[PDB]
Amino acid sequence: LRANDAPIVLLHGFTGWGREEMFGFKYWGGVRGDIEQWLNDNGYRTYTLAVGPLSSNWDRACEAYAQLVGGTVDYGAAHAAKHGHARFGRTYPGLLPELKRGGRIHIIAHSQGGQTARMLVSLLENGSQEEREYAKAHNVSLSPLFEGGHHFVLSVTTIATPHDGTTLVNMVDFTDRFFDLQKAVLEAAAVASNVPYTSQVYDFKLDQWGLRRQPGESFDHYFERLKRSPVWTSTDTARYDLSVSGAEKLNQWVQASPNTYYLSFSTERTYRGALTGNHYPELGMNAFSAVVCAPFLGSYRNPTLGIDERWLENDGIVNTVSMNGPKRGSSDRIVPYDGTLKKGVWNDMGTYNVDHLEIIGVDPNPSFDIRAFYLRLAEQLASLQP
Ligand SMILES: [Ca+2]
Ligand SMILES: [Cl-]
Ligand code: NA
Ligand SMILES: [Zn+2]
Repeated sequence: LRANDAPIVLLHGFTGWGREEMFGFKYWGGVRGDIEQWLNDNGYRTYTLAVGPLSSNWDRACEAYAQLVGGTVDYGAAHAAKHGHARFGRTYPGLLPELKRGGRIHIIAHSQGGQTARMLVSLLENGSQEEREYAKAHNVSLSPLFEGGHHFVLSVTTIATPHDGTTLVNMVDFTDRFFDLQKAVLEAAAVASNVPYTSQVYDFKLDQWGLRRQPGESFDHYFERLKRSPVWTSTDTARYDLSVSGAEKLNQWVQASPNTYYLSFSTERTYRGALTGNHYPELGMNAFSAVVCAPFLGSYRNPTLGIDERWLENDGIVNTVSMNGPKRGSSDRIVPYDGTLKKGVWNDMGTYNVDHLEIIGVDPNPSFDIRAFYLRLAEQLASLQP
């Protein structure tokens, strides 16, 4: 039974783009359809966010905040100074200015979207003491985001999120394989990587870094520059936050708010081998993961640095163990779902036999009823007591 009227907001991972980008092929639904549209049509009011795919969680959290309330992205004077990029990004009209007046949202996030969402809550609740002190000391203005004592997220749901990172980052030639993954996603959207499109197609939103695909430049050639740029080589990146190491550092300061419900969905798409119990990709796993990513994830161990057999089950991109909520460096509490959702803790909603891209429809999986999945989820979120 419906207990709240908060709209849902969709948030992508280290790939992702707006409803007008990719010629309208949806990150949220890919080849199966349009998930925002299903939810709207069933009376669950839903919006989509689009933030820097490769950018740091912090950056994406600041971009999400401006996209929601309205205004110019403000990364924080201290952060901008420390990392070497613009303080101010683009300007948004604001999807939900009512959040300034007591409105709230449910955030549904995929992949690294799940770190960004947790970071947005943490920033709203506590702000950033570093940003507050720096503003005072240098006599510059301060984004309300960094003050603290704000609240507008009623729930965060995460789907296949690397809360404790993914070992994929430790692969040899991770750099080249990761950009090949970006190319494989362009291909699923029927977009070539060797064509210098004059339309934008896929905006990496790297205003703060001063980076933009050039006239006459293809995605192949762009990515070769990106690989060599600060959005790939600095610690202020999705790359850094995605590693077991960065993820743990994030968990050190991004904690669960007592005022927000947390829901986690875990994914797996592998089988256990008969030799040493390595994991291998199942049939139907998206081809790029099955060939390039899954063998690595299902066999890479580091008994010193925590990584043992529990890490081998994966969804083709993320270790399944990483997904039920943050554990390394975290004091958040994770409880199995028991039929009542509780505020302030991770309600682990179970593991689904779906891969990283299938769960958002970017790869087909006809045995997966993705429409029922996301409708069932909208209905549980609509039942949450405010
Ligand atoms: Ca498939
Ligand atoms: Cl450039
Ligand atoms: Na992604
Ligand atoms: Zn930054």
